[PDB]
Amino acid sequence: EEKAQREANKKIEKQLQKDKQVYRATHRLLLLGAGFETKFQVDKVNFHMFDVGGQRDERRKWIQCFNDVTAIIFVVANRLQEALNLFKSIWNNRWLRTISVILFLNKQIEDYFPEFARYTTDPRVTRAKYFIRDEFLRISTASGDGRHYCYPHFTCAVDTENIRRVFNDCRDIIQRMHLRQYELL
Amino acid sequence: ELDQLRQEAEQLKNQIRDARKACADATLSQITNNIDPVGRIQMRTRRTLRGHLAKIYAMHWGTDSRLLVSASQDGKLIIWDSYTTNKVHAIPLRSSWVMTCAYAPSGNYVACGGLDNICSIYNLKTREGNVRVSRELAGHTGYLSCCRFLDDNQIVTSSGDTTCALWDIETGQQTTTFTGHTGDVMSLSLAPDTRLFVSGACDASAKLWDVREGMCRQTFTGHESDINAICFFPNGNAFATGSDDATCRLFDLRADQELMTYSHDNIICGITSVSFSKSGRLLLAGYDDFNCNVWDALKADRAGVLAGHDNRVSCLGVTDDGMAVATGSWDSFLKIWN
Amino acid sequence: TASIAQARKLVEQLKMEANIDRIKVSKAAADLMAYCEAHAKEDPLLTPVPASENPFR
Amino acid sequence: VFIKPEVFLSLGIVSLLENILVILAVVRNGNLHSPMYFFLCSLAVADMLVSVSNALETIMIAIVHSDYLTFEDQFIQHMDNIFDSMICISLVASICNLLAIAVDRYVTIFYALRYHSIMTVRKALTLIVAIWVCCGVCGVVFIVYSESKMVIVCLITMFFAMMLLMGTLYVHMFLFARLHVKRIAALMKGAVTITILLGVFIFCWAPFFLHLVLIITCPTNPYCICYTAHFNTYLVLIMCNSVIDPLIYAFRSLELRNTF
Amino acid sequence: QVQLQESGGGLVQPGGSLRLSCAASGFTFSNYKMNWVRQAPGKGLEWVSDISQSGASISYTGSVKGRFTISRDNAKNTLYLQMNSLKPEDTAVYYCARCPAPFTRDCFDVTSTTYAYRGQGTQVTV
Amino acid sequence: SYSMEHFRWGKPV
Ligand SMILES: [Ca+2]
Repeated sequence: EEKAQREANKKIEKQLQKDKQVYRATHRLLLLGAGFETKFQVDKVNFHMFDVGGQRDERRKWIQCFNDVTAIIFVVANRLQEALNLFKSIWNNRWLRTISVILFLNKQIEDYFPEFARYTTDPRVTRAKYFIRDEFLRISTASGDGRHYCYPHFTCAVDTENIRRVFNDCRDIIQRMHLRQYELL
Repeated sequence: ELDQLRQEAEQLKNQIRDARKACADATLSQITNNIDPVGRIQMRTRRTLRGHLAKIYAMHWGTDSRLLVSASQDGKLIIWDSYTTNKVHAIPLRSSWVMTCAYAPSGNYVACGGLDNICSIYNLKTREGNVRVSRELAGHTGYLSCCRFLDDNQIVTSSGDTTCALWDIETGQQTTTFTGHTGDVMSLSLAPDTRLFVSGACDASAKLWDVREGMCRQTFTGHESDINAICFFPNGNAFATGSDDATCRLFDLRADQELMTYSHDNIICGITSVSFSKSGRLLLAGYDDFNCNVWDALKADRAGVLAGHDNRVSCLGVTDDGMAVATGSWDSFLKIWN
Repeated sequence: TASIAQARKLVEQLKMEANIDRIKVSKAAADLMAYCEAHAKEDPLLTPVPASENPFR
Repeated sequence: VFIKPEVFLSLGIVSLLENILVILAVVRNGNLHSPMYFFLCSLAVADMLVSVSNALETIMIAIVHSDYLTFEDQFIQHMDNIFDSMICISLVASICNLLAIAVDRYVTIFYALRYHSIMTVRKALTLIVAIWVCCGVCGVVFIVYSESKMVIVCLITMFFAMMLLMGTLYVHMFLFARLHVKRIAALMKGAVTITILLGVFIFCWAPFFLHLVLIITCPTNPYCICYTAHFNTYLVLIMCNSVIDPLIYAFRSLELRNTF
Repeated sequence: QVQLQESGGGLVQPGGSLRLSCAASGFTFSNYKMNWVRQAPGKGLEWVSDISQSGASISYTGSVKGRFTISRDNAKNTLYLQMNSLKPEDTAVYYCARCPAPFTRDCFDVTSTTYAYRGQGTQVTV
Repeated sequence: SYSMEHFRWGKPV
């Protein structure tokens, strides 16, 4: 019976070594913030995107099972301060402390943000856009230690070019991780 | 309106507290003061099981104390022979985000669930010899945190929608719902007689449920933060809880209050899992600093450390004959200690 | 009505939880200690077995 | 002109210990870690082989110098060939593994999303075994015809080519990293690392191959005999490289450093 | 049991000053970060202010920056909000909220619909 | 007499 058990273990191991090849060659993304799985492929590399819309409003327990994801896609349009606070709590989490964030500013003013009166970049809309981007970047570039970064973008159209952007930032994420592991960055 | 009801609730809480204080004749420490200490407990890794690609979230021993099931978030459910380190089954899941698993007491079925809000029951003893999804139970509005087979036809689940439920696998319908918590339910533990069970939740409270009548009999509030794990004492008249305030606590059902606190000044991480040895004299607890501790449950003094993992310890279990301990971890290896 | 049914349910639950019978802590501690003592010789982790009877040797 | 026998023995044991520890630390963790660590293990084996071969030949040289002759002119030649072939194959294998590590790093950085689908463990093993087979065949063939053939010409150009490759790859890598800095500061470490790697490579391997060039380009110039007189000092630097290699490749990995 | 109880508040004219207080029991006050949250009549819960374990780090929402002041007394286990130069917009229910876990830097879930470690609140009308 | 040395190629033979 030991021969049969050894044979069964052999079959299991052969299948596991084949599944590991598919698992490691795929990039998993989380799409919290706003708008379940979706498998899409761009330039012969497969991406796996998850959206977690079916849960409750308490995030601190099921968010820590996404600690090995390659990047977090955060879509953000006082509704702004709530998004800022959510970003600040995600950034400083103990388990999501090495995850990069791809930020999509989907909108494309001094009463709620009084620091705008002294901020210098119609040029008024560009000033507003860069103010919001600078708020998010001022949160991100304060407690990084060099293990994760933020990649903000402006998105307002029919989103014909929103898939190449995620491709480009997911390439930069891995390039920076490897360059930092080789003591070169 | 609301004011009178809240005043009545405060009065009832004060009465309950005074009744509990009237029963505090003495402490557990003064009674177990003249007990010989356990000593130093040293354990050695017998086996290491390596087949998982991603972090491990749950494990569960079989009733024969030899086979065990484990769940990993690469989408895998692996059944191992612990003696020979073989693999018996490897089951792929439709959803890769699995947070719990269970083993039927008869050994014929296995269950799992997770961020898909569904409990999947797989038939191991298939007529064709192929593990196939026997049933899918879908009535929860939040991720499943725990599941425990009562028998081959009943199962208790706990969900992140702040409820527990008892199912009927033959018809796939909920029979009763246990609704008193105000936070995610994180763990549950069945009684030896399987007539009651306890649950711990993210409101820093634990509740005792009567399965047959579907009510709540007692509530225990000693912890300061979310309760992550819960276990039942061997005789079923006490239980242990571990939470995020970096402490464990022991509660007594008949005295209706907390007896012992297992905490140290240098431990500032949360407890992820608890278990009891065969006689209830040791309390095994896994932590976020990657190693487990052994506590003398009668004296609240650390007696040993299980330091072999390189990432956070997620699961922890003791066999039904009490002869081995299995711990999984976020580095995707299971280890068996003796 | 939005947040008064919850108050009524809480009051009822506290009422039916305040009328139960409790025993002294001394009795419970003695019972737990006695159970632990009566099963001390059947705990392989507390009192390790000889290397012949360990199945994980 | 003459190096004490103690020096070769002194370096042999230290390099033995270091490379054995590296192999153990890789083994005492994930058994099939990645293609990244198979090359480290192979480089450790090559360094160990270099040191063992040189130390054993040193003890054999010391055993027969004046007294207790083994054989007159036939057995000693066979033993000399046996040791020198091992030294040659280990030399070529060491250089090849150093270049393979660099190519692997280049592929991870510059084809980042398609790696893992272009470099698997099967390909890492089938390239390591090919490296060792080709190195062994070349070493035996070189040593057999070491008398007067042009196997010297085939032995130096190889090195130069390999040297060039590393000098390109790493340099490109560094320049790329600089671009990233230029986009991070608008919101040296790499130079020092590159200097350490390349400087160790050239300053430990180039003197021996420059000696090889000099003894065949002009072996009679008075200034070309003042260089080809420290041949033993150039054999020492190769064992120094075998000592230093686990310090700058495996000792810099946090997981390996944590394992031991 | 984790209990937070708020006091202070009432009806004031614009330009007036109030001092909300929050007394906490059932936990170690100094291991946790503390926050002030408010719910206006008609909208959802809104974050107002936060203070760290020692009181070195202080943060305010945009609209209250300059005219609210938070402080904590760890010996007496209490939290404050000094509100001066009040506006008719500032009328709401004010709750005193607590971080989910000790020693951590992030405060998740504090302004949720059903949160477990925040008080019952006090009404402020201006 | 064939004397053994430390490696081959150490003198212009
Ligand atoms: Ca020789």
